[PDB]
Amino acid sequence: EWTDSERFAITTLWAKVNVESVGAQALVRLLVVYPWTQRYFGAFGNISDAAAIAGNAQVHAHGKTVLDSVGNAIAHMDDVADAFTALSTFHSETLHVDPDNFQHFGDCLSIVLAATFGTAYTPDVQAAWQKMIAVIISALSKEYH
Amino acid sequence: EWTDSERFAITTLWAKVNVESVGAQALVRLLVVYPWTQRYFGAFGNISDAAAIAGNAQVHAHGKTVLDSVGNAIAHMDDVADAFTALSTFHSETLHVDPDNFQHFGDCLSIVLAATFGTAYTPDVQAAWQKMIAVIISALSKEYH
Amino acid sequence: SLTSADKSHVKSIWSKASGKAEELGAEALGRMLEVFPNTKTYFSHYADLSVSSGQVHTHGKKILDAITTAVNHIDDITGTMTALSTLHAKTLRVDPANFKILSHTILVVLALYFPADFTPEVHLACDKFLASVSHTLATKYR
Amino acid sequence: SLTSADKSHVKSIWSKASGKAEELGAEALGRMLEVFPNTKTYFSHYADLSVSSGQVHTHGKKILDAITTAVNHIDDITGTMTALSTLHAKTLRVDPANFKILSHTILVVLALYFPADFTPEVHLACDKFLASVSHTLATKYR
Ligand code: HEM
Ligand code: HEM
Ligand code: HEM
Ligand code: HEM
Repeated sequence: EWTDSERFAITTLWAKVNVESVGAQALVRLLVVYPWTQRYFGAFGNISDAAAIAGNAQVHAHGKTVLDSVGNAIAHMDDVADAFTALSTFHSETLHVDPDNFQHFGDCLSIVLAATFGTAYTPDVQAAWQKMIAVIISALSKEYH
Repeated sequence: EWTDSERFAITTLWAKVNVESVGAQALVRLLVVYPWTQRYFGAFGNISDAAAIAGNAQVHAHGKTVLDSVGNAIAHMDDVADAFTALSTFHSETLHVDPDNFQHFGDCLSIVLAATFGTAYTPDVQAAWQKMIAVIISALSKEYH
Repeated sequence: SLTSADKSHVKSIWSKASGKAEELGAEALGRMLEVFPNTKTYFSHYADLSVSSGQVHTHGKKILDAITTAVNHIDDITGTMTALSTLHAKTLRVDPANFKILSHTILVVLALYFPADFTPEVHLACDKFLASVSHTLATKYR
Repeated sequence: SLTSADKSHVKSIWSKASGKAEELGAEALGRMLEVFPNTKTYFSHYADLSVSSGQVHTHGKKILDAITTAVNHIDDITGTMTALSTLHAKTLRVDPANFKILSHTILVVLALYFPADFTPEVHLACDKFLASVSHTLATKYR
């Protein structure tokens, strides 16, 4: 269940998100702040220090992929669980990602949106985005059973 | 999705659960091990030390109520989220219970089942009960949005 | 487990921010309350929980000043927050699962107001720091 | 933050259990793997992950002996586990979200095998203790 105000807070801010920049920034933060997450992304090469992470082209590309998927969740915001079924299964059964890391990533995304939008990321707008993040996290955690 | 083996592990063990004893033991453990949870249960009187908790008649009664609800989840195990909608809403909007405490309670319940069933709580049987607990936790956390 | 580099980073952003202790604290507190509405019950005695609320302003400053105290004693965070741990556990009865929520909104506010200074390494440092403040505030709970 | 009473409780159940270090460790490890199947990947080099597996027996004993070492140095858990923290972080790359899972299965096994001795206060003590062991094992991760 979304309020119209929530829907608006999400789709207006989304219309101004650069998914390359925000997605790269968010994944960089994930890998620097929670560096154990580096284990899940061996394919990227050297991601073992901040400078290497921040300049890594594969990190940037992957961060964009993640933010595009957030865009998919938004387009399916009335039922993200159904839409994210395969993706959830993938992160569980192929990648074995502990679901606490989805929360870590969501935190990094909220931080990045704050940094990016400044005073425009008002408390109501943040609250709506936290709800959206929570719904994404729950959808990604679901096929853990 | 349940396997027949899982269904069997759950319903056979359930048929031997004394909901008064297991439910009292589980809530006692919750209140002793995670004592901050005592804040949510002011109606019970003095629940501030182990001996007082363990002998408190209201704790015992409430623990039975919780275990009866686990029985309801089991009867609705194909869709606990739907069945627990009101209960989830209640623990969120009326009681304001932080959902990490559902995990704490589930841990105490698994421990109590281990203590109660000994070598009969085999690794497969525990695995099925952990899945059941996880599904209950998820159902109780759901109407947090 | 804060490194020398971490402490430098924390002291740096904090030095750059602590002049807005009250605005930053009001925003972090307000945001916790709106974005994580399960926390509202603890501040339900206030007439207004918005960031414009005078009681939120007053209380935000207290939060941020307590955090400044910890930054200033960054080698004894346990000690600096032990009194507050007792208060939260025993008087206020705050469920310690909430400490990560305010930690998160403080980081959000730092990023909002100081996006150039809140780099990924500074973020790391500050997250370690607030985790240690949270661990310390939880120490008296059991 | 372990009290004198907590340390007494931990040492008591541990004294009553440590003769079955290998069986208890094999059961806790096996149970972690079956009950929390996200952890299987870390032990995917073993041919058999069941509790009857010889490699699980061998490794369970190591876990339980390391925990005994911590019980025996219960006033310096940080110190006792620092080597193992480095190993888990740097060599093994174990996501530190898993430490609570093994902590939980160890408590389950203690309750299973020693239900009279694993009273609610002993449970409290042991949960504090494994939380401190987990915190220590996480210390070198960042
Ligand atoms: C909001 C959270 C997240 C979303 C929306 C997301 C989405 C995605 C998507 C769309 C893919 C590509 C799937 C495909 O091939 O079709 C993917 C891959 C992946 N995700 Fe996530 N993910 C999230 C969080 C995380 C977290 C937190 C981790 C690990 C800590 C993780 C690890 C991976 C890995 C390892 C891959 C495969 C990367 C490769 O190409 O080598 N994900 N994710
Ligand atoms: C598996 C987990 C749980 C289940 C199945 C469960 C179930 C229930 C049920 C059936 C009730 C009675 C509802 C009614 O009046 O019709 C209830 C009440 C309550 N629950 Fe839970 N609950 C769970 C976990 C928890 C946790 C972990 C907390 C707090 C830490 C909590 C706090 C309460 C409180 C405060 C009440 C009202 C008690 C009163 O009568 O004064 N619950 N719960
Ligand atoms: C970084 C974490 C935190 C710090 C540094 C902090 C700091 C403080 C301080 C300095 C006080 C004032 C004590 C006094 O004037 O004597 C206080 C009071 C309080 N704290 Fe916290 N706190 C934190 C987390 C939390 C959380 C997460 C909650 C609830 C969700 C909370 C709820 C309260 C409440 C309700 C009071 C009483 C406020 C009033 O009555 O106006 N605190 N805290
Ligand atoms: C209470 C927590 C833990 C303790 C006390 C512990 C202890 C140990 C010890 C003593 C070793 C052997 C090191 C050696 O022989 O040099 C080890 C290895 C290992 N640990 Fe842990 N550990 C814990 C948690 C975990 C967790 C939660 C995981 C994964 C889910 C894990 C995965 C491993 C693996 C994969 C090895 C290498 C095993 C082998 O290759 O046979 N550990 N641990």
